[PDB]
Amino acid sequence: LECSWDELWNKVQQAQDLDHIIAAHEVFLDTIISRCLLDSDSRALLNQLRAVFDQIIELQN
Amino acid sequence: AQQERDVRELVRGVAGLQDEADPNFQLALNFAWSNFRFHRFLDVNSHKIEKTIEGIYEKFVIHSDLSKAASWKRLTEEFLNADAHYSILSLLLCLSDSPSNSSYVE
Amino acid sequence: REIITLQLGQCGNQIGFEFWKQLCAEHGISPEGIVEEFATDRKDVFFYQADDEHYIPRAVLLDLEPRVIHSILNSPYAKLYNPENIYLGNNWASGFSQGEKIHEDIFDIIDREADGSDSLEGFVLCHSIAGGTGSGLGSYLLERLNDRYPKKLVQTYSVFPNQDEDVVVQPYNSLLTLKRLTQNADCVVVLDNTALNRIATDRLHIQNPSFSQINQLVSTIMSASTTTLRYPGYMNNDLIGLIASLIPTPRLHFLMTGYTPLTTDKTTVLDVMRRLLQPKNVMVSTNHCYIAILNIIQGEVDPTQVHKSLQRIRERKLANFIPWGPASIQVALSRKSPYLPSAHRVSGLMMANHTSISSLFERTCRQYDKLRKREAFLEQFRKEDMFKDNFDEMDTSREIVQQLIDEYHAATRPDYISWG
Amino acid sequence: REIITLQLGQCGNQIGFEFWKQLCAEHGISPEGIVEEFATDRKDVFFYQADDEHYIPRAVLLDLEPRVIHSILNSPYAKLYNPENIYLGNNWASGFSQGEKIHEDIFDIIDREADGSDSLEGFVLCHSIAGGTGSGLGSYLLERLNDRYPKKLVQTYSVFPNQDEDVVVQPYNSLLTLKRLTQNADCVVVLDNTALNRIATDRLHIQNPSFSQINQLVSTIMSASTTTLRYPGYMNNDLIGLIASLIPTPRLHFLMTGYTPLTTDKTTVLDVMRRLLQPKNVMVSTNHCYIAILNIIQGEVDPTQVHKSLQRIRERKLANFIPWGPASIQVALSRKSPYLPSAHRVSGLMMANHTSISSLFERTCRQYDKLRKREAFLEQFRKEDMFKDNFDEMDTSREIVQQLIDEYHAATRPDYISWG
Amino acid sequence: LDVLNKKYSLLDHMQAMRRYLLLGQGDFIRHLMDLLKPELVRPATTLYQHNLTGILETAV
Repeated sequence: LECSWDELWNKVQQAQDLDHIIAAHEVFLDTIISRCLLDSDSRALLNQLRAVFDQIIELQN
Repeated sequence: AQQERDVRELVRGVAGLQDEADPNFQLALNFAWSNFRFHRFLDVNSHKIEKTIEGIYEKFVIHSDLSKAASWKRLTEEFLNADAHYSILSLLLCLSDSPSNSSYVE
Repeated sequence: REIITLQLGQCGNQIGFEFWKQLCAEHGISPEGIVEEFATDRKDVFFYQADDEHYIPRAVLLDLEPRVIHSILNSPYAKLYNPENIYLGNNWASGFSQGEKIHEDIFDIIDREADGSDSLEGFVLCHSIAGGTGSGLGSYLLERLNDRYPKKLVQTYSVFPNQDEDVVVQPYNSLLTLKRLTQNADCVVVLDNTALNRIATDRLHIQNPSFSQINQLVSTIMSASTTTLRYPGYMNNDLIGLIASLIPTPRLHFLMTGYTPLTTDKTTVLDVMRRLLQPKNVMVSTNHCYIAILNIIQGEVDPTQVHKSLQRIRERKLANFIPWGPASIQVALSRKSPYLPSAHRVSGLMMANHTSISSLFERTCRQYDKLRKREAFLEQFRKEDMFKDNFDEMDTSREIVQQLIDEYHAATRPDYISWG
Repeated sequence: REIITLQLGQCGNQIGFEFWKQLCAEHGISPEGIVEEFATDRKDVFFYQADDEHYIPRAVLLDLEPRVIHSILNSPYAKLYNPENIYLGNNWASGFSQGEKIHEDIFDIIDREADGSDSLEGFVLCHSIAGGTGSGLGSYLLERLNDRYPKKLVQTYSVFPNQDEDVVVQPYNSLLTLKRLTQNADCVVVLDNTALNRIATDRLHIQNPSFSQINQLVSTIMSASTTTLRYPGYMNNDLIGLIASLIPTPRLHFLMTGYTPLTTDKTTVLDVMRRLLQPKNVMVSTNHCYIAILNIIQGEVDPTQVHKSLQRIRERKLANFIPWGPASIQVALSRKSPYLPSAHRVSGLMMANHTSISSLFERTCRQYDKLRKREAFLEQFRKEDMFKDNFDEMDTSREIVQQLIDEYHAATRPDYISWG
Repeated sequence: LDVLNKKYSLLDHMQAMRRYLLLGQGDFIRHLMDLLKPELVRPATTLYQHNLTGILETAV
């Protein structure tokens, strides 16, 4: 949220077409989709992330 | 005829009572048939069922579980092609309405 | 959330006044309590809201045999708060015994603002070690708030008295108060009076007006400690979010300070990072290694050169951390404060755990052992005899802080997986 | 509908005079009875209509050994009404025995205005507890109106005498009169003389002229009690519509008071609502919880921020109500009164049932038990001996009010589905 | 583009699209979830929308 916010903020603050505003929104969101572990390929990483979340609630008990 | 044998077998299966000469079997059966004959529900609304299925799909896509979302859409769309459909769906839905969210490894 | 700040002693009330005056300077408010109509940010971090654009600051002031409190009293900065909480020997036992009897009414003054406060996060102590009346009184009151509040956090801004030399009961007072500090405080911010004297003689050539310029440096550090809360950041907008990474265990809870200019009469974030690593720029003076560090930057934002600098401070290899753990120096970025003119638009701050202060503690321990064996320096008053006929509580305090030194040196080792 | 107001005793006649004078101030009328020709609202809520733009107020004044009634008499506010109803020891038995013989002629004066009144709703008693001549006389007359009128409502504005101390028969008088109050009255409005003394010492620094400023606060509360009737509202334009929600059962019929300024020498309705919740702003001084509350606002109208405030006082969670019931604090909005200059254009009023007054009752009960066992404080006159040779009626009264305390504490519990 | 960013305030919506959804303000969302602790700790059988829509307003 500082790199991607800057990228978005540039390609909106210049944008001479409404379409450029639109095609600015699209890519900014999809970059966030990629940086977070939300892809059809990065499932395996997310799976380990859920198990690193499990032991936190386990320790509480 | 088959209906009665089925209610017997449902008692045997879910209740774990495999001996019909147990009084608990006959009590569970009498309970089951008295529940069946106590008409107290509206008939199944197919549109409300459809809405619930679609929402289940949306909850799967929201939680990035795409293999489960794709499976959910594919299985439900195949099943809805050849009333009793929506019946069995509502049945399963109410049956374990807990959270039942993980259920991975398709 | 909301934090009630608690000042006692002569020096501690001086920093309470100085910090609240500096926060009046930082926010767009008058010294009379009126918020300015030419003003985004929060002005409710520590302030009770009255009507007349009045955010009344939530601070309780305490005094014992007051001298400097009268000079604090006649001020235009006494009209900001003062909800009428003024209430009246230089030994620890003097402050302890005099706090003993009057604890209930000052705690009633506490409970007043406690029910007055809808929200609460913590209590901040403005303390001075070996300040005379502040010593004993502050440790007693610390015991009382801890006993009454097991749901709240306590952080203490306290001086370490070392000015290279007369008071001979000073290591006794520091020893007892540090015993209360280790087991009755949740958070300790320590600074060296010697190191601030060194940096004061660095930036100028003063020797007599050291106190006012010391107030300048401490106000900068105290404002930088709270900038992430007073201005909307994203993390450590609470005390506990800031605190939790810094303390790996509550025997290691003593925190270090930093301010990046030496003289306060483009540079990238790497440069202030790498020199906030240097001990000539740290305001607190075998190999000692840091247990956890957190750094805080307020100023010019380079949006990608943060991680570039991060790779750089990695491969620089100036600071190797604790062996038996994943210890990182960690980055926080905040807004530079509006509503006031500012020199050095980039300014940095470090909070860390280091093992170097165990040297200062054994210095006080060795001085205490010398004066205790030499037996002319307890100064034998009625306060100490009524408090303890046999004077074994100081011996127990020395035992506990020696145990703490042992814990420090064992944590210094690469193996601290076993106890002790 | 129409209500005949009934004043007796020195203090009770003072509030009757003060209230009727204040209603002369509130309506566009002269103090001589003439309605103003520069005047929408109703000026017939309690007033017999004569011709000369004369609304003659429908109030019956009663006196016993009159001192202050002569000072009430010589006034320009004695020409508004006075249909010639003046008719002439400080114990309860004194007032009771002296009312015993002359009950018929004063009741004939009552029946005069009763047939004079085409419409009727209730009778309002201006009473003072332990006022001497008012005590006994008022309870006797209360018994007589109840016996004659099972079709009418009775509300009593009465003082609770507690000024932190001499009269030693006071708990006896309060005990007997409260017995008559519980079983012969339909509505009770109680206030603390101690709490009004506290708020008088809050707003000023008076100690001697407390009575006149107490008259100010009581006139504000009494006018606010009747604003919904005197000015056209929509609900509780009757006494009974106001009363019915407040009493869940006629052992719980004692009603609390509120006025939102402390000193009467934009703020939303939420703010006066939330602080009318506070007991420092309530004019009457385990956990006690409210059984039902109704609040009344007169002033600036924000048409949607009412329900917004309602959601707010919900999620504030300052007042949790009775467990075994659906108890709400409920909102009423009225017109701010014309024809007079007004400071604090927004003004609030609370009517509630709270269990806190059972403490005051057991205070009087314990004091009565102490003085009754100590046996020097009945003061043994011929009135008390002729009234009761064996003095068991006071014992029965203490028994009944103790039963009432038991009912109060059982209603305080989450289970009051069973009796007792 | 001029009339869109003032009459329908396109930019302001992006600014609060970051602050709230992406927690880009951080303070308000932290004070929400601090207050939202007893409800989320409670089982969702007995949770209803009025309790959520109430506490959001106290936060705001």
